Amino acid sequence: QTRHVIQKRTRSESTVESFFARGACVAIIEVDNDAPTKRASKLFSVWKITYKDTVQLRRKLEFFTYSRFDMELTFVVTSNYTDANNGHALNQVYQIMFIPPGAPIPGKWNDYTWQTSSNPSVFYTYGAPPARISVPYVGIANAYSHFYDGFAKVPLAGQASTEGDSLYGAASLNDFGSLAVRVVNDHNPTKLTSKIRVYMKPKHVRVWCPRPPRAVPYYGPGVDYKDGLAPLPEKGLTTY
Amino acid sequence: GLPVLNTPGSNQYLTADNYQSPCAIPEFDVTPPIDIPGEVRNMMELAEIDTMIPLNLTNQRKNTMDMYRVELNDAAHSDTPILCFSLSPASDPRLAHTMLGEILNYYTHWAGSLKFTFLFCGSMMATGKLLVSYAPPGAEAPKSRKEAMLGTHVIWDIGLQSSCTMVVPWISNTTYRLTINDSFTEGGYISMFYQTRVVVPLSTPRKMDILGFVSACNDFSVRLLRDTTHISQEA
Amino acid sequence: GLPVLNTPGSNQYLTADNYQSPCAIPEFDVTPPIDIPGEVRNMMELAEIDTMIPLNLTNQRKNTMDMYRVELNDAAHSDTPILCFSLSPASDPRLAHTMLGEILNYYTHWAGSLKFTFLFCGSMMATGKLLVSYAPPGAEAPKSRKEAMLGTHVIWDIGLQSSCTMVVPWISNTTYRLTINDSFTEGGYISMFYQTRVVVPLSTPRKMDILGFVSACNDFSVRLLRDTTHISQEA
Amino acid sequence: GLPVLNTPGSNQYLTADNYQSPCAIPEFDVTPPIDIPGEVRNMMELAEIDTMIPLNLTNQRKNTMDMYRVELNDAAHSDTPILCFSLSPASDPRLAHTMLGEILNYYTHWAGSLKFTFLFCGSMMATGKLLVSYAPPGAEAPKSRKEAMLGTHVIWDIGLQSSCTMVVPWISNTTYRLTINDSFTEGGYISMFYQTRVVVPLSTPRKMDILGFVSACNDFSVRLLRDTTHISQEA
Ligand SMILES: CCCCCCCCCCCCC/C=C/[C@H](O)[C@H](N)CO
Repeated sequence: QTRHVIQKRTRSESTVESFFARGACVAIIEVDNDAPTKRASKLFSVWKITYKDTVQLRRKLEFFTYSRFDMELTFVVTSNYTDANNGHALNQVYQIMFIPPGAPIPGKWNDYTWQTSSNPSVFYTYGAPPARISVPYVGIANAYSHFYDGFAKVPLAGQASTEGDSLYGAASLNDFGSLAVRVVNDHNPTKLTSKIRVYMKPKHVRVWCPRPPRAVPYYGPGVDYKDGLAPLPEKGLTTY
Repeated sequence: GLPVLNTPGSNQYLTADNYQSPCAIPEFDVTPPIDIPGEVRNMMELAEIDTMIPLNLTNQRKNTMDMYRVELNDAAHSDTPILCFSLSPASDPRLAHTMLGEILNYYTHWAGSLKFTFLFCGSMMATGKLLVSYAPPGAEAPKSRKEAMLGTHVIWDIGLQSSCTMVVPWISNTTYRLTINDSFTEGGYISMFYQTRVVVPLSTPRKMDILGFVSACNDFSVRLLRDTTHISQEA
Repeated sequence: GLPVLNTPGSNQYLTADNYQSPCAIPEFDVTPPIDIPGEVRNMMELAEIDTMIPLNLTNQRKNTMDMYRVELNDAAHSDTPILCFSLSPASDPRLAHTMLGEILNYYTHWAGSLKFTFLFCGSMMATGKLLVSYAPPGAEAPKSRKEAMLGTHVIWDIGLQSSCTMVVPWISNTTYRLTINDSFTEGGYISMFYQTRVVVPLSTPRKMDILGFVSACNDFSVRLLRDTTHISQEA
Repeated sequence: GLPVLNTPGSNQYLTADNYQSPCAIPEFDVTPPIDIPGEVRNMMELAEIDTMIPLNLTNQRKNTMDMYRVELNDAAHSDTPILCFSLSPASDPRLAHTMLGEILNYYTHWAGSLKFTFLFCGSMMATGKLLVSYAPPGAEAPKSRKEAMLGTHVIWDIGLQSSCTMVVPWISNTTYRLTINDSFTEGGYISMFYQTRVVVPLSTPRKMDILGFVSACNDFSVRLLRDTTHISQEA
């Protein structure tokens, strides 16, 4: 038997919007401001845009099969000296250029591509609050596909083994381009190292076809597993 | 310019903030949505789906399919429990990795009733009665059917219905329980006993399996989104 | 002053932003516009103009006028193709440097139908029928007329009309194709074959040229502005 | 952007400021309140509650229960005071640690009337009359009943009523007194004398105790919140 309870609890914080209403670190892009001839300093870094370099946001997203959302990107930039015996540096400015698929990838930190006449670029000044941009839903499909049970190519009879071979589960449905990051400043006498942490927040989220969450450690961009295949601990059947 | 005064919090990046920001791709002609089946609006929808409980986490069963099967047999009646577990849906190992447990492990607070369904997978010729009991906390966990029958309970006739659902109603001192093992917000005990016994005729399997499922009721809610301990990244 | 709190993104320079800024030349008496002919409102207008395809990119023809001419002759009928190219308007070398390809190479996504016109430049005394085929992707590219005729196609009587237009309708799994060579968004195949053969009387050139043109239809659109690979600056 | 000009005070953190700030836990389903008894809206409510005065802070009584008891006896009449203390509710040691004093020590300014109640705890057979006097400041503190009777005063018949309340009305040159020992805002003197004497019959205790209580009246108010000297933290 039960009594009458005027329930007041709501599910406001468990809406799909609220569940994803957080900035999650999806990448740590390392760049160096240094003399070009050092050959150990990366004067620019190219990171392919994805949520699969980290696990937390990946697991939350992969609770579902399909998603549709706008994205907010927040860039937190940290920098430090690498040695103390080569003087100091002036405040650095960073270029973060979005290179959509097909646009020329920079080959050098100061090549023509950084003119960014058509690529969106964010110039961030060190010490300023973390840079932020928004993008709408840009999928070429009607939703993003977290899982694609297929191939980009179908091998055909009479084709050699090398031909028609494509990775399982790899489709251009998630080809979103890259971010190219450089320090715009010319080098100081001392080497400086910077990290740009990219934080992703889905907004106006819609999701479809829920899935059981990842239970074993992720292994690659796919659903493959190799290690940690025993997540359940030991517990007696009649032990409270 | 307009006189302004920057308050504390200016220039911070709160990962939970909700501010406008410039669009990096203005005038983008977004692909319109289609009516995909199975849209989900709230994570609780997933928590309200019955998922199988790994009830049998013994050394030889854990991390195999056997962990989902609890063996009954046709032995003589006893008052000893068939299975026992605590009502800690986020932290009890049998419940933590259910879909409900997985969802709850992204939240700090939970409240509401739970549904525990049990499916009998023996032969059609098998008969029996079982007792499924929820004991609210604060007393010794039921060691035998004599204690368990004093709490909330249901008598399940496996001959009649292969499936039995027991609702564990929300009863708590606090308006929400924590999603960790916590004495103050402990949720009580769930146990199963033989009411009479499993009976089979000849030429019938004398050992069979039952399966447990747990879900959240429509009164269930969660609060205080948090990161889960169920996924980690090395290096 | 008015209490304000600077959010993330403050002090950044997004090259795609759209903000007001102070005028460096206030009260400038701007020269008014005149009604110049040929105003363009949308880049797609340029993409809808037929431009000549460099169909013949052989070693001896590429980067000459000959690359625009495809030679037909009056030889006996065969089922082998006259010309073949993939429906990748931005990345197929024959189509990439057409006006349509040039425009598409400033955008990541494209969708819509295409128009392929072919102009016969033989003598008035030449007669013939050709087959122009579009095969959607996923199968072996048409090796002969027998396969090509199974796809979308048009029969062109050069004796009747010196020009034939085939519309390649938008057919795609995705709502947009990428402007790069991509297997998942591959657009299919375009081929030309002799339907009967080119026939000429005596005292007539037995070899003539056809020209290809491509344009976008009125349903064509592009998205995600990007820098092109067709121009670079050294040093 | 909108032209703005940051004024002085920008980027400061004033601990007394009242600004908006982003919520770190958006869409949190707050537990609703219940009607708990004894809600307090204003600290003055606590100050209006009578609390016992440690009137007897002698070496042997201070920091014991004895400090709350003032001993009367049945000796012959005298004009010497039973007890004396200054009207400094926040800084006089007898009043500073009363609830009223504790509240006042979080504020710089105080104003309003006070209530001093005295409870006689002798036997029912004891009789007597006492004089309770408030002398506004500026003159010698009353050394005997002859001086004390010239100020505000009340005659208390312990035989009739075990409790007597004297209201010390707000009389001050300043509209507020400081919550420290201050000559300019000194509040005056409170004294108690025997009016006739305590009389007991035989077989009765000849020494008994009275208890003092102080509270704020409904006209009492405080200003200028400040930290108290009554709590400190070491290291
Ligand atoms: C100023 C240039 C830098 C800012 C522009 C960043 C460009 C972002 C465009 C790509 C959009 C990626 C959206 C998220 C990708 C995820 O894999 C899918 N949503 C998965 O569901």
